[PDB]
Amino acid sequence: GLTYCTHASGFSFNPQTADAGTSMNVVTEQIYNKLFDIKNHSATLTPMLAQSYSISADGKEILLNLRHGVKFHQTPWFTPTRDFNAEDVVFSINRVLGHRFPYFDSIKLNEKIKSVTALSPYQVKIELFAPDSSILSHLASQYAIIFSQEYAYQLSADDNLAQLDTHPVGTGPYQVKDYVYNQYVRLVRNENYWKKEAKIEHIIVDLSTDRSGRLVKFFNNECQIASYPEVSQIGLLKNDDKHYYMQSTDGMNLAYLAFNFDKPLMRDHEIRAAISQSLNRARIIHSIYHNTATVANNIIPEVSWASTVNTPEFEFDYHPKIAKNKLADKNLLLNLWVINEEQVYNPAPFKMAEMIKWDLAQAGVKVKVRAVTRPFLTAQLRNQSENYDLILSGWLAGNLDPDGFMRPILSCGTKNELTNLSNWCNEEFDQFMDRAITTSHLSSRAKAYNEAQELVLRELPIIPIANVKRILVANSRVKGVKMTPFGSLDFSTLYFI
RNA sequence: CCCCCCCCCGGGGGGGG
RNA sequence: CCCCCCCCCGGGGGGGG
Ligand SMILES: [Ca+2]
Repeated sequence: GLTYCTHASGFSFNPQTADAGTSMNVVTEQIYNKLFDIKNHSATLTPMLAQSYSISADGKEILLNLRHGVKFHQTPWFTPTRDFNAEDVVFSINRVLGHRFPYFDSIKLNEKIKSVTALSPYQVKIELFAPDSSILSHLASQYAIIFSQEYAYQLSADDNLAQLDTHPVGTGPYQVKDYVYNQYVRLVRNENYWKKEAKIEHIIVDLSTDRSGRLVKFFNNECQIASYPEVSQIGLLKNDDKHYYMQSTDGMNLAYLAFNFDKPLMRDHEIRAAISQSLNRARIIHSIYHNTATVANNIIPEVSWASTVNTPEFEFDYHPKIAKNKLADKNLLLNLWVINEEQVYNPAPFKMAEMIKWDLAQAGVKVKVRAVTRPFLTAQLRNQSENYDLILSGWLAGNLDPDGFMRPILSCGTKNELTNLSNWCNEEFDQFMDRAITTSHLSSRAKAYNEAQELVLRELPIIPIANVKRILVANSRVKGVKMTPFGSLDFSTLYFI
């Protein structure tokens, strides 16, 4: 057995309905498979539930050839009577097309895909409205998990369709044995997996502790891997210890401040720029993240294939004297909302808020900080009653296609209320993004994404603060631990020496 | 039941990073 | 880590008894 300690914050057996950009979803990446995985900087598609695919010459039709012989989990709540096939893919993709899903609604997946049909039991046809170079990447994201149509059918007969997300059935290398809300998930190896079996038979995912206590549990041998350690407690760790080791990874893990474009005073570009210039972001990174983050003058991370070498100068970096000149006379009062949760991209949200409140005080701007819960925030956004000026947030992604993160955060939409906290709509921005998916040439796409990014850093609908590393500590008895920019920890490769 | 062919997985070996 | 080639095994599919 191995115990893996992580945060309970926004844990779910279903990321399609969870909040976008908050989690690598370590548990559901073990129990469900996708049609493809992307594992590398180059954006190679690894065949998973699809063995292969073709694209039509006009680029509007994709054929998925599904792997034969794949089994869904035999659990106490479900006995499958057929193998995975096209019906499962059609059910799964059709559900999110709507033929509330925050990620898919934020990318507007139903304005990309026209239909999804089974040509045969082992071949699916996707047709698009127009050529779209992003589609296969979205189907390789953590959100695009394939469910069991047979299970969903059985449950619909007796009304219990909610149980799809409470008692999971997947094709992945682990299955759910049992769990206790906010305490633990017990995983057991799938003995009928379609690829190399997981080496460790039993895995407990411990959710029951805050950052402080996770290293306590680790050194008291209550868990053998521990995610997202406290940052002051990394100072207590060494690299050359025989008994444990650390790993850390870059990726798409961004803390940022969004301006509410619904507030008339936030529309003034002079105000946003001066507010950006009031912030001592270097002080913030040093003081909150220590060494686990760098100041972010870019939306697109350097590990992304879309990243343009030459990180320029940010025109609105710390300059407290210019900020004070522009702001002091306006007698500004800003409401700053902070989400009261553990966040992969911000270890001390309130402490960061207070530092922002301080920096803006020096520029003569009064800030009232307001702690808020995810449920409260979610309700207000769904209800369009949100009345913040600033909100402190972030984005986490294992998918480094900018269509999968820049679009949810900043694109026009009516059904992107959970992800676009700026309430920002810019036609010029949206044209860059739409151009970026009309070609399959990486450099061509990158150019379009860099033009979009450059526009964002001029307009300042958000202020980027920090690119945050993901860290874990592992017990030296454990091998096969690979932390990567490109997804969650794969439990199936863990083993004991 | 058997025999071709295709495909996928796993394992072993050899060659090249 | 990976990628070819070979062998063995397992599974699926197609064709022929
Ligand atoms: Ca809104």
